Parts: sequence; structure tokens; C-alpha cells
Amino acid sequence: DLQQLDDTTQLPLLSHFAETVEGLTTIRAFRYEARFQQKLLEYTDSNNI
Amino acid sequence: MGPLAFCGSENHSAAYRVDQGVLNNGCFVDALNVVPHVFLLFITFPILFIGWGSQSSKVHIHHSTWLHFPGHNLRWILTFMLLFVLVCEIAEGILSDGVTESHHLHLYMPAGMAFMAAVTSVVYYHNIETSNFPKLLIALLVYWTLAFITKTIKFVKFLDHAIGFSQLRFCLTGLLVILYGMLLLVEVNVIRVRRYIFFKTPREVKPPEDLQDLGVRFLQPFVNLLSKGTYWWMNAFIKTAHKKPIDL
Amino acid sequence: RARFVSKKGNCNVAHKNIREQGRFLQDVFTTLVDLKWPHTLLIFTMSFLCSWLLFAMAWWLIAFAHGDLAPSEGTAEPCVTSIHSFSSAFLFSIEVQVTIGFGGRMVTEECPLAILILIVQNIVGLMINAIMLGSIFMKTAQAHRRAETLIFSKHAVIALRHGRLCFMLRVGDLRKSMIISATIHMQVVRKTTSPEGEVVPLHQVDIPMENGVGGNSIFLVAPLIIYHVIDANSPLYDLAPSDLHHHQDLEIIVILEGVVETTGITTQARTSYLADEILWGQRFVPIVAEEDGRYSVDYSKFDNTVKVPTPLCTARQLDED
Amino acid sequence: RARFVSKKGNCNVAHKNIREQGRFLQDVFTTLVDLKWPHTLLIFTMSFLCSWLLFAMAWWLIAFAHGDLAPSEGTAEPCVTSIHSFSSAFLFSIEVQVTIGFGGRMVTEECPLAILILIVQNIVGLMINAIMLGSIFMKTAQAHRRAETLIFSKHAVIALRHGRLCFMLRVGDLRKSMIISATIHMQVVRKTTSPEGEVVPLHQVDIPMENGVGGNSIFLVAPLIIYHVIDANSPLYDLAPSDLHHHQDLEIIVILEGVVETTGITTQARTSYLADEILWGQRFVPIVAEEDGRYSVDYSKFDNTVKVPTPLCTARQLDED
Amino acid sequence: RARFVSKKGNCNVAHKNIREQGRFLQDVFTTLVDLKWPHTLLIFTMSFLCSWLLFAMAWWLIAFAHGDLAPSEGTAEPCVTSIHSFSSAFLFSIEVQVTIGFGGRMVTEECPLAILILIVQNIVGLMINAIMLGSIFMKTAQAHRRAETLIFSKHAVIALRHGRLCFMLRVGDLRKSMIISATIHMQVVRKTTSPEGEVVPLHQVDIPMENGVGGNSIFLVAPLIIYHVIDANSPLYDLAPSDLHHHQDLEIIVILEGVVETTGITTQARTSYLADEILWGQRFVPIVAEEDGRYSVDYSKFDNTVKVPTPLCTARQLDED
Amino acid sequence: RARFVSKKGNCNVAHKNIREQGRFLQDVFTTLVDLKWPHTLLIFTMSFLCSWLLFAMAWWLIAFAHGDLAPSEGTAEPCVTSIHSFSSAFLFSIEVQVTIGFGGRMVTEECPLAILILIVQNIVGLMINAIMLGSIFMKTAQAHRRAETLIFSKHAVIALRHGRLCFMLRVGDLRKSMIISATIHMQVVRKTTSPEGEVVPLHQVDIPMENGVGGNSIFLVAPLIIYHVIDANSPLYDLAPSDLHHHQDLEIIVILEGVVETTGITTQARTSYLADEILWGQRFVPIVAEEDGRYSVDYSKFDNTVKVPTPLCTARQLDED
Repeated sequence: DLQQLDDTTQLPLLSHFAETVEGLTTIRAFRYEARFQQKLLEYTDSNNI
Repeated sequence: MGPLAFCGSENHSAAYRVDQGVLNNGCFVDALNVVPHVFLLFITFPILFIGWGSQSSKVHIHHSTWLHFPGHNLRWILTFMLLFVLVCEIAEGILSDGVTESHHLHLYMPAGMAFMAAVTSVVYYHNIETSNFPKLLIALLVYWTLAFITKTIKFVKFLDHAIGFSQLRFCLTGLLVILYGMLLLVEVNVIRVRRYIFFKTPREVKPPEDLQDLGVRFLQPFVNLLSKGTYWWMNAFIKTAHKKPIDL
Repeated sequence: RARFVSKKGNCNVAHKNIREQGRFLQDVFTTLVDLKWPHTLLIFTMSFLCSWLLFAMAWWLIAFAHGDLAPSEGTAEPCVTSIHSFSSAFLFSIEVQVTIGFGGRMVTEECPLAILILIVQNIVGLMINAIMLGSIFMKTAQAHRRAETLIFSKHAVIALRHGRLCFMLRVGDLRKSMIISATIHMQVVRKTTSPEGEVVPLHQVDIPMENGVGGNSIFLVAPLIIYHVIDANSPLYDLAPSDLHHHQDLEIIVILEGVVETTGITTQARTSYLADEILWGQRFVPIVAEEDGRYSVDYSKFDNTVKVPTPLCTARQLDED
Repeated sequence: RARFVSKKGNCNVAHKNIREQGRFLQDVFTTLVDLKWPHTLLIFTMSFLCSWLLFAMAWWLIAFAHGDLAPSEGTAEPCVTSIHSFSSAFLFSIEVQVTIGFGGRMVTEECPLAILILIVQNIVGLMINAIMLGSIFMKTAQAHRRAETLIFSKHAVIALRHGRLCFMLRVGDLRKSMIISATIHMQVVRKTTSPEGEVVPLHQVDIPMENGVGGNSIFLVAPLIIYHVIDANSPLYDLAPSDLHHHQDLEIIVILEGVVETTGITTQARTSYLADEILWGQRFVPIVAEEDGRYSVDYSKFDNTVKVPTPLCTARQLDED
Repeated sequence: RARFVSKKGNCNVAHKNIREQGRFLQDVFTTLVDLKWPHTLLIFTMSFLCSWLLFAMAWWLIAFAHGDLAPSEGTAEPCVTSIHSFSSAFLFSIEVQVTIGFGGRMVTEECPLAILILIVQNIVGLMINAIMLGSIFMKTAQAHRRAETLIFSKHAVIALRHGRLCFMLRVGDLRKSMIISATIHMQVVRKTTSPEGEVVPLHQVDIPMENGVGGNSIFLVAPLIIYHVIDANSPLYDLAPSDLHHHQDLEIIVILEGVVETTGITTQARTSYLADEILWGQRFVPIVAEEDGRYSVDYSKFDNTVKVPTPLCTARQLDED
Repeated sequence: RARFVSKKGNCNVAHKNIREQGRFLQDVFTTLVDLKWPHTLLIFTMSFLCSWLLFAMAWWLIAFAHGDLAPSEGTAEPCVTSIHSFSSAFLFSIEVQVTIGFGGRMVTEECPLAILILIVQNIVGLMINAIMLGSIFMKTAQAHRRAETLIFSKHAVIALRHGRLCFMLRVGDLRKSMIISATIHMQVVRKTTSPEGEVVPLHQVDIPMENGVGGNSIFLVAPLIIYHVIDANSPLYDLAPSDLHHHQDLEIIVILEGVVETTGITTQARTSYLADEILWGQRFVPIVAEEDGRYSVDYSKFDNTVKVPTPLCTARQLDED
């Protein structure tokens, strides 16, 4: 249960990296950088626990 | 197994005989040693029984504010050192009683009641440090000073009888009395921090910052040094993972 | 789906997450009385045994410190006569504290600290005797076991009485003795919502008992039908007869309390009636017969109902004829 | 024809066909208190005698199993000194349990199971001592014998007071001490029928006591006239003066209860007034005289009535002038 | 001219000409508690002394019937050891019944009727011990001595409050502990006459206490001013200020009762206010001061009045402006 | 600025300048119970020790007046056996009065005044035993320590309910056992002034508890929200939301009392809510959850408030829409 929980929170962190580095120019189009930074902090706190 | 004598019934009938010095019998310091241990048993068992055994199976103890009185890691480390040397005294009593005859009980029963008193001291300290209330453990203060006064009078009666550092129990009583002096960190726990009783202010240390029901439930870095080491929060989660799934 | 208090009368609450144990040790006496019976007998005999063993260790240390346990008797008198073991001192502490006092072991007047330990053994034995025997008498004399004698109906009913719908139930007393100044507090609990949006999960709102003065006072000799008239001020006013099913948030509790005539101590009996247990349109059979100049009640026919005709809609819609 | 409760105050009910004895053994204490006095003295002395005989059999089996009853004494010490019969062990169990402790028979420290049977004899003797002496004090200290001191009228009367018909009766207190917070619950029982057809055999409906606030609270120093004003809300409203005969279903009970000032325990006094015992048109003689600066009451003239004029029809027909 | 109950709180009644002593012996316990203290100590020590003397005569007759008082000892064992007088048997009955048990005199197992008289001496001694020590504790623990702590005003007053005349008096509590659920029953007694001609000599009619809900419940921490608003339903409505003289038939009694917080037993305090003791037009001084963060009351200035202006006619004539 | 009674429930009064100590010695028993615990143990062991020392001086004077302390024994029997010191007579008075009775020292039947001093030592020892052990049981069994179990909110709140402003607070019970017939007396104290000029410093005026019948009766199983609806008859009617500050003369006390189910003795719990502690516009979180077929309450979320919208003016100005 805990190892399957760690893998299913390990996947959206790399999905968030793969959609940051794809849409980098259109995330620096908006000023939505800090919202995505808070989304990465929520993803890495869930992966860390 | 014999008539179960305290001082042996050695057929001199003379280990019971206090004639020339009133503390110079040598068994009277061993019979004086059991006074704080049966004091701590017969004081600590109704207080622990009325406080924690007498709540029902329906009602439920709180699960946050695990606030430690300071000196906590030092007190658990010296309590495991105390349990180590009391197992050494019980093994010395086994090795010292059976060489002659018929069950000298004073080599067992001080360290047996001291071992039971030390484990009820540490479960009493964990029950007070869980339930936060510092107006008790002056019973622990008079326990550690009564054990310290009886172990110093056993140590100076060993020093009067010219018992040097070749016998084991002289050195083991010396480790016990340097240990019992360093188990008076209750004076560290009352003065310069946590002025609970005999000082004119309370110090009023705040609770830790994740324990105002912040949804944490990780429970490691503020729990006691036994259950830091053996992870006795984690077996509650391993029981909860039986008959449930564990989600995020 | 989940009851507040069962039909036996025990409350189904949990009391989770009490932070303070600091309020619990300020009264040790009511939680000494609140234990179960093997816990009460265990703390009774362990209090008496730990007092006898502690004073046995004190008398054994006195007879060891005088040299009385040593048998080297030249001429000198003992502190205590004929003690030469620990178990003789344990026999002596048993003989002192519950005041048997045989006399093969007795205090001689040599040792003054033996007289001091005898004085404080008699004082602590009288204090432990008073607190423990009064605690076991107040444990066996409490009045919560009187609620097994006081019975209720299996089913409460709703029928017509004097033009109005009345919520009727039957409570009986099974003892020859009486219960003095018996009151009825019928409360209906559910979850409600305010018009300003306040939701409370168990709103213990109170229906009045219809008695004749308005004061809730009864006389429990015959098993009598407690009835509450459904009026517009009552919260059973919009109760529909199709709403008497399972998983319906409606629970009427009946609290009967009074002082028992014999023991003189206040009892309380509580029960519940769920939405499944409330029957519509029925009323109770008259059970009070009469033979040889005495009234007679039949408790075999106690919760028996007869199914009268009743208009099967709400008490609001009965009020417009 | 058959009274609900007599003039002495005992209830005339039968309690037939109780199926469950399962609720009766859950409280042994209130049915231990509920016995008659030879049953109470029989269970008192048989509880003490069966405890002494059971521990006498235990001490006799200890002295038989050690060989102590055999007189072959080489050198060995006994368990108990000087026991050589069963009756010596019965004397020893009497000397232990009510803690006389003579000392010709005493426990020596040889046998440890003698110390175990002495410990459990002292524990069971302290428990039996606390429960039985508290039970005999709560038996002799109950307050249902206080209702013999509190008296009532032989006849209640109906007369005119302030334009209205009032149902008047007189209750006196015959003790120099008082009774604290005395309430009156006058109930009128009969058999009624509903307009929807519900017939109940003893409908304990409640008349209010006219006091002045409306709360039923009195002060029983002088014997005072308790009166209830017959109003249209009262069910004595259609009472005719020709309806005061034998075999008439009308019975007014008067319940007086309060806490006794001396013993501090709650009493209750009950009485009845039948249709033969209710007199019409009479009122009580004033019995409170005055001499040497003190009020004086005469209890010889207590239930004496004087026959005033009264309009001899119903209180409904008095209400239209 | 003659008071109903004095300012100390004792009732001035006589209870003349009670015919029946037959109701008095049915309860011996409440009249055992109702004695004075030398009568209570006399019946205490005479009950214990007559039990010791009766069983002393029984043990002396056993030792006379066995020939044990005769000193002709060939070989045979006694019933009781070392009895050779009546006073030795009186010493033995003292040693048995209050369970001292010395052991120079002890029961040997020869005589079975000695064992029967020992069994019934232990049973009658346990019964007499339970009834007499519970009777002396219920004698010393009764709550009628708590009314000396609860004080009242020397003078009740009548002044104006909120446009209306109010009958005001002051009651204080002089203990640090509290009194739980304290009620006030102010009653005004006089002799009245009915319009139909019924004259009662002490009509205990009840004025309500003005509180704010209407329930008579107070909280006796500070000495607070109990006031009753004179309304047309009150019988102080036609009270004139010239009617406050001696030989005026007007007596207002104040009944305060509640349960004491410490002993847990119900008390009652009563007082009176005559027509001389009721002052017109004055009101009480405010006595509740404040220093160092605590409220402070001065009981030296307790019944001190200040003489305000007040319209000096009746409350009926105040009601038409 | 200065509280009437604190949040723990102790009253902040002073009781200055009581002139009379004459009322205090008329009841020694309730002020014997009213001490602190080291004063109670000091008067307990000093009463028993002064009785043993006084009768020890009596037995020593008997053995001095007979010449028994002199060892010149020709043939004559003693009064008491083997007394030859004062401390042997102190041992004998200890052996008589708490009824140990060893038998090395015993009363012989020579001296009749020894029998008289033994009789009055047994009578005074039984009286001192009954009064002191009943006093220590009534000291440890009083119900003022039950108020530590009964909790209240830290903050009372004022919010909207059913169109009206309601003064809401939360009281919980932390025991598995119940409390029988629990009443609520909410009182609001301040200093007011009359329109005729009467100023009282702590006017304990009473707000009614909104319950549903009007009788203040609750059922403390779940922690329930006690609310009082602010109406024009209530004196919280002109309460402004800017008046909830420090040094504001407004103090609402909540008195909860009832009889404990276990010990059977009446308790009382009191608290306060100041003007700082009353919050405006907030209401309590619903804390009664439900899992595994039982209701569950969370006492960690007990005094937690949520800040709803509320019109921020007085309840008089809310009443004109």
C-alpha cells in the first residue's frame, strides 16, 4: 500500500516537470509562475511524505 | 528452597546481628535500599491506576501535544544505563548468592525492586510527559534523592570496610551512585527552565507548532527516545493498514 | 441508523480527544466509584494489601534495626514480642491494622519509634478503613441499577385523544415500593438546520408532557400511559405517517428520574423510541383489571396495541378540520 | 367498591404476570432493602453465619491437611495454635472475622496458605461488614415510616370560598421538627372514556392545588387546609352532590412528599378520599387557638365539620350565577 | 402580640391534645434522632450498657450452670477461661461486644451454648453498633444547625422600585462554601375572613418572589436584596403605612431552603418580619465594595437603612397615579 | 476589571467585618467539614491522639493510685496487668480505644473504677470513631470536586437563531456516568440604577434559559449548546456590539447544578463570561460526528468558533426589522 502510494505520487511530479519544460514560453507569457511553483511545492511535499 | 531467609540463615545466626554499629551490619544498607523502591511502587501504582487505567474503553486519550520537559533524551539514556547496571547487579546477586548455601535474599531484592521501580519511574515519566502536568514528579524527586542517600550510605560503608576496585559490587555501586547523582536532572527540570512549583513564576513553555491539529500524523520527531528508536507510532499505522486501504 | 441511547438505557457516545487529564485527577473519588466491579474489588484488596505490606516492611525494619531478628538474647527486651521473620511482621501488621490483636506478638514499651509506627499505622488504617468501606457501600448502594426495575413500552404509539393527536407511551414500575417525586423529561433529538444556517447534529429539543397542571410530576403505581399532545408549538407537528421508517433522523428519548423510597438516593431511567419503534394509529390495551377488591395489572399484555382508525396525515393538516 | 390506595397509604395493586425475573437479579441491593424485618434479620444473621461456617471449614481443612488435628507432636510448629476440633476452628473463624482475637488460637508463620486464607477472610469480612451494616442502617433509616406521623382528614369537604366551590381537605404534622420543601400532588383517579373511544381504567389526571403562586409548595407547621378551586379546566367541574355515594367511580388521592429535616432523606405520604368520604356543604372548624403568647392547635377537633349552607348543584351550574 | 415563628427560627406552636400515640411508635428512628443531646447521649450509653449487662448476666449464668464459678477443679475444662465472679463475666462481655478480646478470658470449645451465646452476642453487638453509630452520625450531621450561618435582616423594608412598591429584605450567607439550589418561599400569614364567612386563624397565603423568570431560585454569594413587587394579585395590596404597629395581625415569614454543598444534606432557614419590624419608606445601603480586584461586603452595615422619600399611602392608591 | 467568580468557579468575595462569632460555634460540624485537607488530617490525628493521651493519663493515675506502678508485689492482684510505666498505660489506652486488645495488659476485676474508666473509654472511643470516620467520609465524598469534570466554553457567543439574537454557550460533561436532573441558572450581574435612584453594586438578575417548555432541565450526554433568546424582557436587550471590551460592567454567570448519579449527592458547577469573553457574531462548530454506529464528540474542537455574518447593532434595533 505504501510503495504503491509512493509511485502514484511520484508520477505527477515528473508530469509537472514535463509540462513546465514544454510550455515554458507560454508559462512565462502569463505571470502564473508562482502558482506553478506552489504546485511543485505541493507535489514534492506529497512525494516526500 | 530453604526457609527463604533475608540475611541467609547461615548457622552463625550473625548476619542478622547488629551489635557494634547501627548501620555497620552491611545488610541494613541493603534493607535500607528497598525503601525508595517500594515507596515508588506503592505511591506510583494508585496514581497511574487512577489517572490512566481508570479511564474507560469508550473514552479516548488525546493524540497531539507531545511536549517534552527538557532533559528528556538525557533522562531516557540514563534510564537505559540504569536498567543495564541493574541487570548487572541481579547477575552479580545470582553469582554471589549460590556459592555457599541457602538463598541470601539481600543480593536479589534491592536490585529487583530497583529494576521494577526504574521501569515504573520511566513509564510514570512518559505518562506525566504525555499528560503535560508538572505538579507531580516531586515523588520522582524524592525517589531519586532517597535512592541517592541510601546508595551514598552504602558507598561510604563500602569505603569504611576497605573494599577496593577489585570486587565488582563496589564498582557497580559506584556506577549506581554516579548514575543516581546524574539522575537528579529533576533539579535541571525545575530551575533555569520550567519553574513549576518552588519558584514564584511559571516559565510557560509553548506547545510545538505542528500539534494544533495541523493534519500532520507523521509523529516521529517529537516522540520519546525509546519510540524514536523502535518506532511505536508506526505500529498503529501498520495496524490501521490492516482492514483498510491507505490513501493519500 | 445509529442510536443516541439504546433501549436498555446506555448512552452511545464516544468522548474522543479529551486533551486534559488535569481535570481528572482533581477528583479521585467519583472515578474510584465509576469503575467496574472487578476493578473495584482489585483496588479494594490491593489498597488493603499494599497498606499491610508497607507497614509490614516498616515493622520488619524496626525489628531488624533493634537486632530483634537476631536470636542473641542475653537479657534485653524486644520492641515487638516473638518476631523472628518477615512473615511474623506481616502477621503483626495484619493483627494491628484490622485490629485482631492476638497477643503472641505485641508491642513492648522499649522502642519509641515502634510506638510512633503503631500510632501512624492505626491512623492510616482508620482512614483507609473509612474511605474504602464507605466507597464499597456507595458503590453497592447507587441507584442506576434501579432502572432495570422501571420498564417502558417496546413501542410508543400515536393515536387520537380529545380531537388531537397524542404521542403516547407506557412506563411501568415492577416493585412493590414506590418512587418519590417522579418527573418525565421527554426530549426529541434529531439534526435540524436554522433559517440562518446553523446546523446542530443532535438538537435535544424538549416536548412537554401533558399532565394537567403542566408540571411534569407523576405517580408510578399503576403502569400509566404518558402522553404528549401534538400542538403547533411542539416539533412533532409536521410529522407525517410515511416518515416512520429506518434511516430517518428522528429519535425521541424519555427521561424518568426520581428518588427511590427505600434507599433514599436519586435514580434515573432513560429509554428511546426510534422512527421504526413509533407505531402510527394504534393505542394501548387497558391492562388494569379488578378482582377481590384490589386492582390488578397484567404485565404480559403490556406493550400490546389494537390498531384503531386514525386519519393518516400530519397534525398540521388535521388542524384545518 | 375497591380502593386504589387505602387510608393508611398502602397501594392496592397486584402486579400479576411479570414474565421477566431477569431484571430483578440485576439489582440485588434494593430488593435486599425491600424485605420485611424477620426476612432482613434472617438474611443478616445467615450471611454472617454462613461466612463464619465457610471460613471455619477452610481453617479446619488447613489444620487437617497439616496434620495439626492429629496430636502426634514431636517438635513441629502448627499453622494455627491449639486447634484440635472443628469447633475450635469455628471459634477461630469467629475470632478472626469480627476481629475479637483472643490469642489462645493464633496464626503462626509456618503455613503460607493459612496467611492467604487469613488475608481473604479479612477482606471478605470487611466487605460483608460494610455491605451488611450499611444495609441494616439504610433499612432502619428509610423515610416511609415518617408517613405515620403526617396525618390527614378523615373526610375531605367541598364548600364555598370566594364565590367558587373549593375541594378542601386538612393535613397535619405531629412532630416538633419540620419537613423541608413539602409538595402536594392531588390527583383524581377514575375510569374515563375518550371521545374517540379510548377507555383507561385508572386515569390519574391531576388537579392543581390552589396556593397563590401556582407552585405546589407548603409549610407544614400548623395543620392547614389544602384547597383546590373547582374551575372549568378542573375535572371536578361536573360533579353533582348526588354523586357522593358508594359504588361511584371517583377517587381523589393526595400525595404529600418532601425531605425530612432530621434524617435528611426524602419521604412520601399518600392517602385517599372516596365518594363516600367526600362530604358536601361542610367546612372545617378553625382549630388554631392562642394562649400565653403561643399559638395552640387542638387535634381532638381535627376532622370536625360544621355544615354551612351551600347551593346543592354542580359547579358548572353555579357558574351561570 | 404573639409570633408564629421567632427571629431565631423556632416555631411557636403547641401541638395540644394528640389522642394517638399509636402513630408515634411505628417510627422509633426519627424520634430517636429528635431528642436533645443529653437524652441522645443517655440513650446511647444506656443502650450499650444494658446490652453489656444483659450479655454479662447470660455469661455469668453459663459459668454458674457449668459449675465454673465453683473452684473445685479436678481436671475438667471450663466454658470460659478464668471467670470466677460476675465482674469477670462483665469484663468478658465488654471484651466480646466491642471486640477488644484480651485473652485471659476466652471461650473454650466445651460448652456449645457458650458458642450460641457468643454468636448471638456478636450479631446483636454488630446490629447495635450499626444502628447506634449511624444514629449518632445522623444526629451530628443534620442540617438544621446550618441556619445559624444563614442570616437575615433585622428589619424588612418597603420602598419604591421601577414605579412600584416592593417589599424588600436582605439575606446573607456567612460561609465561604455555597448552598446549592436555594429557594425562597415568602409567605404572609394573618387571620382572614372569607366573603362566605370562613375564618381561618393562620392563613399561610403565599407572595411570589420577584426574580426575573418567576422561579424562586437564587445564588447566595453576596448578601442580596430579596424583593417582592406589590401587585393587585398580592395580598399586600391594601397595606397602609399606618398599619405598621404592634398588635397588628400581619406576619410575613421567609423560608429559605436548599442543599448544603459540603455535607450534601438539605437545610432550611426560616425567619419572620412582624408589623413592627417592617419599616416603611426606607431602603438598604449598598454594602458591596471593591478593593484589590475582589468584591468585598461589610456585614457591620448589614441592616442599615437610609430613609428615602416614598408616597405614604397604599399600593392600590398608588396605582391610580 | 474585577471578576465576581473566576473561570475555575471560585467566588471572589471577601466577607469582611462579621461581628458575630456567636453563630459560628453553634454548628461545629459544617466548619469541621469546611477545612482544608492538612487541617482535616491534623484535627483527625490530634483528636485521636488527645483521646489516647487523656485516657492514658487516666489509666496511669489508676495504676499510680493503686500502687501498681510500685513493684512491691507481696500477693495482691493488679488493676491492670503488667503496667509499670506511663508508656505501658499509653499502649494500653491504644489497645483499648481502637480495640486491638493484645492481652499482656488486661483489666483484672479488682478495681471498680478501672471498670468505670474502661466503660467510658469504650463509649467515648465509639463516639469519636463514629463522628471522625463519618466526617472523613463526608469530607472525601463531597460533590464540589465533580465540577472539575463538568466543563464550559472558553468563550460564549452571540449569533442569530430563528430570526432572533441568542446568547449561546457550550457546556460539556467528561464522564461516562450521567448527572441527574441538571438545571441551568444563567444570571447576568452588573451594577444598575433604579429610576427612583436605588443603586445596587451586584444586581444578580436572571435571564431564562431557552429550552422549549421553559423549565430549566437538560440532559448532559453530548456537549450541548445552551442558548438564551434575547427578548425585550431580557436585560441583554440594549447590548451593543461595541460594549464588549475590558472595564465594562457586564458579567454573565452560568450555574449548573444537579445530583451526581454515582455518589448520589448534589453538585454545583459555576463559571463566568465577561465582556471580553463574550464574542459577537460567531457560533460554535458542530462537533458531534458519527462512525461505526455510535455518535462521537471531539473535545479538541470544543470552543472553536466560525465567524458567521450578523447585523452589528442592538437587539432593540433588530426588532424594528
